[PDB]
Amino acid sequence: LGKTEVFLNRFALRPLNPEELRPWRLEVVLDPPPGREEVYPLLAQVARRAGGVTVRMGDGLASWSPPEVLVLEGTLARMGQTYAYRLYPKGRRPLDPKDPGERSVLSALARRLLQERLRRLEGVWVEGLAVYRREGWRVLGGAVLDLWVSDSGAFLLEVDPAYRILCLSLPWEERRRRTREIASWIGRRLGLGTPEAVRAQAYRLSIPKLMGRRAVSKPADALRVGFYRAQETALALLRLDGAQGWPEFLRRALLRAFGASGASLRLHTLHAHPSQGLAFREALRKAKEEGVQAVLVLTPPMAWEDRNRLKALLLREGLPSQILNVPLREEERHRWENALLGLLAKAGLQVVALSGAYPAELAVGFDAGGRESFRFGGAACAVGGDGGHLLWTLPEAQAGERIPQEVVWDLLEETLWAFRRKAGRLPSRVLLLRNGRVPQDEFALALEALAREGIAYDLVSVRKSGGGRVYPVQGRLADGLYVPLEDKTFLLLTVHRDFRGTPRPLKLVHEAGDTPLEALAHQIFHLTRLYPASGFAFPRLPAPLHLADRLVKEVGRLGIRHLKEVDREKLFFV
Amino acid sequence: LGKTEVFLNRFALRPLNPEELRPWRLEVVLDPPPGREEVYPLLAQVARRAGGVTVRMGDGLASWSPPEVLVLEGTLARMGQTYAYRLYPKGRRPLDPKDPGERSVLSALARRLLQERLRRLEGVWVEGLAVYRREVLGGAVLDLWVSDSGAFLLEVDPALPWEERRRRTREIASWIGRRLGLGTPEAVRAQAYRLSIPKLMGRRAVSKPADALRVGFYRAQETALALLRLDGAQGWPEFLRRALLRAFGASGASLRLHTLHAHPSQGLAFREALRKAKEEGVQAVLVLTPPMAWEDRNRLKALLLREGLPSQILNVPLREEERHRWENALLGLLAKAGLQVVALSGAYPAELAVGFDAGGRESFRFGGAACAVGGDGGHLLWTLPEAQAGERIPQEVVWDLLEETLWAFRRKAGRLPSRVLLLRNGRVPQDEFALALEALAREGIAYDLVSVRKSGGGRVYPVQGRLADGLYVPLEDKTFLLLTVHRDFRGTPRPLKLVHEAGDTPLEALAHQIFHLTRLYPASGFAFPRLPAPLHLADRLVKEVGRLGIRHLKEVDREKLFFV
DNA sequence: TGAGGTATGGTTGT
DNA sequence: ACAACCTACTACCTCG
DNA sequence: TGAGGTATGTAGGTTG
DNA sequence: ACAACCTACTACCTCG
Ligand SMILES: [Mg+2]
Ligand SMILES: [Mg+2]
Repeated sequence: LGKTEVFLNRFALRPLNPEELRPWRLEVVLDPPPGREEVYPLLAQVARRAGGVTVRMGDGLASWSPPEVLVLEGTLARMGQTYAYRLYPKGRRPLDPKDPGERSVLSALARRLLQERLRRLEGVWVEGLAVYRREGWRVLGGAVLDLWVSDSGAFLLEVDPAYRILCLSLPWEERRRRTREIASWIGRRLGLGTPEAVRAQAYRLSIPKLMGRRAVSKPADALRVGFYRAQETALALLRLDGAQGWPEFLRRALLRAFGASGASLRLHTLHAHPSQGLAFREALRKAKEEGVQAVLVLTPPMAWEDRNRLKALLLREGLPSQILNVPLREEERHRWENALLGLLAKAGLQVVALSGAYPAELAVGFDAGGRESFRFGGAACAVGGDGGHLLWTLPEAQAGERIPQEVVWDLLEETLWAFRRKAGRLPSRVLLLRNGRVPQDEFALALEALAREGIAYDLVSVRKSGGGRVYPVQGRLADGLYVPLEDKTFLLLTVHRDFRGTPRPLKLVHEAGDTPLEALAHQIFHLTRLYPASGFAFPRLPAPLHLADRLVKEVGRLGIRHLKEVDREKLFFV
Repeated sequence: LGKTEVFLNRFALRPLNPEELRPWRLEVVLDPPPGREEVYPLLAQVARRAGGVTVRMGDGLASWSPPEVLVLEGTLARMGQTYAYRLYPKGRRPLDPKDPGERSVLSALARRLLQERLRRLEGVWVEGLAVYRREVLGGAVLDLWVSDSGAFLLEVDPALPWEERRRRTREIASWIGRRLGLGTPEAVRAQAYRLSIPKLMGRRAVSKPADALRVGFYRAQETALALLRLDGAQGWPEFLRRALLRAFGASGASLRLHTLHAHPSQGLAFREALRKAKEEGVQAVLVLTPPMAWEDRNRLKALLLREGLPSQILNVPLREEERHRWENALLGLLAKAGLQVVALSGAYPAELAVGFDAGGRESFRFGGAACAVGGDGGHLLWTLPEAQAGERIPQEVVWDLLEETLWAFRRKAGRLPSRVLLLRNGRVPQDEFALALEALAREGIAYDLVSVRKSGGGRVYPVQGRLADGLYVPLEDKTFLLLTVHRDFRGTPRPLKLVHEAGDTPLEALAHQIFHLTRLYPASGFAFPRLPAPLHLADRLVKEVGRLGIRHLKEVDREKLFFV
């Protein structure tokens, strides 16, 4: 617990001058007139050809450059069709930084000023908003930049160091220094004053409590102390390498885990090979009939297509599988212990759970996956307060990133129904998580149905980009940092390792609900530690979202047609 | 068989003159030169703007008009952008109607000639290839192509009792032929074969599937059905209860009828009652409701489905004398509960038949399969569809769906089928079945691939007497028409057009099994579908999944025909 | 939703 | 473009 | 396919 | 357009 302070990778520069607060307003006339759907990009294009610092404002243009130095008359080309533009100055409109509407226009002007000013910088490498400065192959050093306006009417610089390959992670502290050096170097050159780094109040969240059969510090420990909830299991081994039976150290480790858990284990061997064709599927069917819940596949590294085909084939017989490549030595403990954890999660075992109290006893994550011209919208959930159960539900095919209102609700209803099957009652409050942005009204129906059903809720948008960066004012950088920014918007540093590079905090937006922000940050931060198939490192995303992202990715890869007979408690996609 | 003869709605006109056989070739020069996506359509626009009777041929142009009366130099506004074209005549090339490529060009020229010559008729109503001759207005749709014996061929279809349509077809054929200077049209005859009448079975022989309600079902098992009333009324209407009871008495199977005392208006508590019902054994639900809006219907269906309960809707008000409607609803209910209402009796080359279709009307589709297992079609099954970008079903998807129907046969019969009949709705895209075809060969399963096109088959009229269904008309090698269904009061029939894509089963045997398969469909009591049951089921499967979503089907048995 | 076929904006492929 | 298929809704009439 | 995040560079998408 | 998110593969290092 505790208040503390951090720097963001943003820097206050000079106040907008009186001039800039009243940008020049210009109307645009185009011949011929564009259709209703094509005009906005066209206005933007006009904004560029006019030159100087000019952006679209409403249906027209705003410029910080007087109209005499703009190119008021000229020509454009879009989708084959050629247009002729003329810009008529129409006085200047006083823009106030408080009216977030106006500020947005000022920030657009600010970015254009920055990009533009940077193009005129001598002996430096500029690409859009990137600048490279420090070294027939070469390493280039620099930063990605941004410029907007604070509501008190001053320039804000976001700076983040970056490299350029022309022919790579940075310790956090180094990145912080280079961030400052580059912020001043550019502010002094740009003519925007001396940069002063922005501070924010940060709060240190309580360390979450992870439980196997007993307390653990990492999920891999459940292999020695026992699982959070063990039950009678049967696992099968499929060897693609022509070898023996179970490697003894794998056997001994599984037996040890189950003995500590107080549950019984049956180990099977599949004496079949997929090159047998349909006979192979018969063996699977039999294996399944005999109780096998998941399969460990020992194989030389497989090509993606073979891997996918194999997974899909077992899946079609209701058998999740965990691959572990050979050659395999006993000393490669991390790899094979992670494999083992994978197998157990795919068998429907609860390896770890959290201890502690949280606002919501059901947490659900929503994502969309697939790289083709259609996506899958899907959900994964953590049931009970402890996250005592991890489930997935069948995805749905959709046109794009938006998940249809009815689909969101249906998925949600399945997870609620899972809670009701597992606890005998409805949850009093649910935590709804969305990977990335929530499209307008996407959750409207669902939200209404929960209300109707007497279930309290919170909606939280979780963005993996856009949060910027956070550095301690003093001391070492630790994860579990909560940084409230504006109202209902906050950063959350969930994971950090000194060797990984510099952390990227999540950016969260509280979209609906009245749970205090700090509480949401507490439960989400804690949720990152629930993921069972990573032994030694916690995911950045809370387990519902991490699982959901993996779910839609695997379904995107294998297809949805194989999942009919796969239990929703078996996490086949880890 | 009995051999016989039919007219097609095609008419032989004059042989191509020695001049039409050596069309002029022209080279096209465009400025600027187009990217890959714009060149073929751009040549087509140039073909039209040159005028006369000109078409794309290869990378250039062919005209039956000399270059001197074409607009050899001009411009093309395309996507508002702009190309300048010049055509350079490069002598003529002889074309021969026997090559099928060089011929494809002659037919293209023929269609253009037809369309062009029709525009220049006065005072009739022309729309592309359609003309309307007095009376709204009445007329015909026309086509022109080239036969391999190198003669023009006219398709004419008024745009009716079949006899009327035939008459009008003849009238319009001659009226057009002389007027267009193509000579006197003489209608084409084709040898047609009369297929054996399929033998449908319930508990015993039936002529229609609805008869299984009186004589008993092909295979009955102990069933439980539930009733959901959205109308605020009683219990089971008595006539429905008697009819069901009667059907199961005849079948020798026991029936248990339940009532759901829940309303969907109770939200989740309603889902609980569903779950409870399903545990107790309910297999399907009959829903008595006032007519529902599409969304409410979809939502309701999907909700029951999510608890693994297929549903049959029957609208109130309902009167006992509306026997067709409610008997059909009853047949639906039973198919959705997994009963085999009817099966065929006979010997077919393939003891597994599988249909493939794609559905959905959005930017993506669902590729799905439905099957008839056993030589009698003793089982009808669906498989979980897959999301895909367009009409093409991916090779691996085709094979996976197929493997599930094989596996259904293996679970039912305890062995692999000796030969399968693979049916594709619409055309088969290039190598769509290649992987599946190879897999079957590696498993020692014999196969046939048949493309089934609902349009393109044209029309068939008897030379003499009344028109009856189950007409097989071979055309070229491997292609054939199949008249599967007809009634007088529906209008003139539309033969299916079928292409034997892979396999060595004789065409007549394919036609036999396919024709017979049209009678297997259990949910239509009084009228057989045009498509054979595996394709009809499959078409309906991808339609319903395109409507509800695929997310509801995980707990729904693949023997329960929820989409009928 | 009762069912059937006959009537009147999209995908493949060159 | 365009050839040749297709999607899915509608109304009509009648009940293999 | 061992797992995580952090990095570049692909090659590029959806929402509004 | 473009702003601001995102998809999914890759290599690196190390093992809460
Ligand atoms: Mg994995
Ligand atoms: Mg029905």
